[PDB]
Amino acid sequence: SVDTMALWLGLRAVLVVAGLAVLLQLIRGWLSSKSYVFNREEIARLAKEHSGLDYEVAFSKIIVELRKKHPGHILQDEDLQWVFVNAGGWMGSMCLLHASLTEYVLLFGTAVDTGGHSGRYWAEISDTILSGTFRQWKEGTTKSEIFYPGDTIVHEVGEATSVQWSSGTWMVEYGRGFIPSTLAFALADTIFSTQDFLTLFYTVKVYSKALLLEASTHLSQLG
Amino acid sequence: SVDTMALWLGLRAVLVVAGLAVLLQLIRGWLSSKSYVFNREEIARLAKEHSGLDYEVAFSKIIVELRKKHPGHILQDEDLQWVFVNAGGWMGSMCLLHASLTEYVLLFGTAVDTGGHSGRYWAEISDTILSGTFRQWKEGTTKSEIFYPGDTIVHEVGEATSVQWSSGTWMVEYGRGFIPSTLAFALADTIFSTQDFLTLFYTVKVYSKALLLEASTHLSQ
Amino acid sequence: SVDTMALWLGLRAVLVVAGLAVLLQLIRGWLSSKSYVFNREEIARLAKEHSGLDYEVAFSKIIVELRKKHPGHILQDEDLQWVFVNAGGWMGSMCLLHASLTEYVLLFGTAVDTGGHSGRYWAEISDTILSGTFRQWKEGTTKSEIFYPGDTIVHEVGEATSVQWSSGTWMVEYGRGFIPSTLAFALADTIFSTQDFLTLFYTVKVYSKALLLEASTHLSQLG
Repeated sequence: SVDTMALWLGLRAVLVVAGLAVLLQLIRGWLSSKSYVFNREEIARLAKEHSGLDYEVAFSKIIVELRKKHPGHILQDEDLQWVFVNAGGWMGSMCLLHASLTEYVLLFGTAVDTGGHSGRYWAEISDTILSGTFRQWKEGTTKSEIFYPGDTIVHEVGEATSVQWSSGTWMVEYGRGFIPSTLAFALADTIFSTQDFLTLFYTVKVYSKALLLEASTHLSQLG
Repeated sequence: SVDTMALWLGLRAVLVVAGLAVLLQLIRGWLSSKSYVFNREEIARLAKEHSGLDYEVAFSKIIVELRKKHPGHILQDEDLQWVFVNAGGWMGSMCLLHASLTEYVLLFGTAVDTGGHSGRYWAEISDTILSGTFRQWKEGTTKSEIFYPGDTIVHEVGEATSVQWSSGTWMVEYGRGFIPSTLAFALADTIFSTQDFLTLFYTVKVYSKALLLEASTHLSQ
Repeated sequence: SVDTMALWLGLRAVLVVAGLAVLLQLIRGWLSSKSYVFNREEIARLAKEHSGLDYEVAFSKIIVELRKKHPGHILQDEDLQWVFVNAGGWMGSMCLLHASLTEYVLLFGTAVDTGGHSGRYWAEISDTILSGTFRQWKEGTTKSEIFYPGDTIVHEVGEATSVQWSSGTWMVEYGRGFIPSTLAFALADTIFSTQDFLTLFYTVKVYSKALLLEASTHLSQLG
């Protein structure tokens, strides 16, 4: 009886703490900057246009088209690198092309069967599949949905789902919102599971390089 | 030679610390309360009786029967909610019906293929399959076992295994023992992997509501 | 505008911390002790010779041959135990036969489909398959390779990959280098995911027993 009351009080404390955390995340999402360089429809159309070719040729053509359409906002060939991404129980790899305080663009995918938590979104993400399959299991439902090359899954602000990718699944991902808040999730398993400090090095390095490119382009466009 | 001695001393320290942790868990489990509302055979039979229907109809009928035989011990329809559960490398979802200091009842399952650590049990758990398959790989053996709808897997007090569930696997779970000790494992991956603070919110909220229902029924009785 | 600079500075802090960690791991791995009892080719051939039999008979014969060719360096039958191993998102089981400050030998495998991060290697590992399949996805590439019984996968000093094992995959693993540096990765999921303190107990116990056996053999060979 007394232990039950103590447990209920502790659970209520954890409840209000977690609620405060979620509210602070929502506040940082709301009060974030809304200066956007790209649009989700643009990236979706550009990725869907090349979804029928081989995924490597699609990567190359999409990178060339992005550098053509937005000069100074895409990393150079010397800065492109495949970096592992372990998060929410799943493992894939990314190649970052653009990343700012409010937007990011990358090529994400896995060559093996994987799956796990989508990650509690607090920014808007869009994934247009180039190859493979994407099984999404939304919250509150007991059934999943499959998406194929050409489809574009939009992960909204409040959504959390179960993601699963078959072997050889590759897609182009564009994220809009409070981008730094995603880093934590993208590195969670890197910190407490894989102990891969060199992957963390590569991730923070490519993010810092993208931020430096954005600042340099800003200065060159106001200079 | 010296680094070997330092490593051995560190290993012995970790050994005694882990042993003390296990001893504290065992002591809190044994000297825990044993006031039981349900029995594992009751829940097992109730789930096996409706395992042949569709799993949603089975959920509905099992909830109705539980409210009929135990009215003040099952959450209301307004309090039922599917909450994600990330633990031991696997991901599923639960709907809690009953939960006290010594017992809990829920509907657990996944719509995708998943698997991982069963979690070092320090309470007794029972899962009666309604749909899908349950692959259990016990500790110390090199072979696994498959379980189908109608079967009931009993996770004993000391057992730790490797669990795996195929897509669309749904079952009814009843646990008796030191329930708070399970929260740690049930929230480990929620804390250090998914960063899903809202799922933690939902979990602690439904547990607090179940405890409140139990306390209200106790006070009214 | 200012937040971009602040975020870049924070990323530089994380960058230099991770770089120091990687450099310290490389330096502590280098200039390390070089007292080696086994060689990867010996273990590879011993396992490949018995890869055609049942994996349990193969385990037994390999243990007998290891005790025959290297007496006093393999644990006794009373000290052999199957211990779960949760790491990098995957889960298997091990039976440790030899383990020192510079080398370790064990029988590793899983009875279920599993996979995840290989673990950022800072020691040289070799896995010779007795049964099942081993899918390895090296870093920087978008395609994986499958290995079958008889094959030997060599995880080099700097490599990090994605490992995947099908149900019933069993192999003999020999690791050479700075063995303690692997311990962290071997226990990460045990600490922050499974909460399995008894598996941690078993792991540290068998490692201490292997170290004690090695020290006893050293003393008996100089005594």
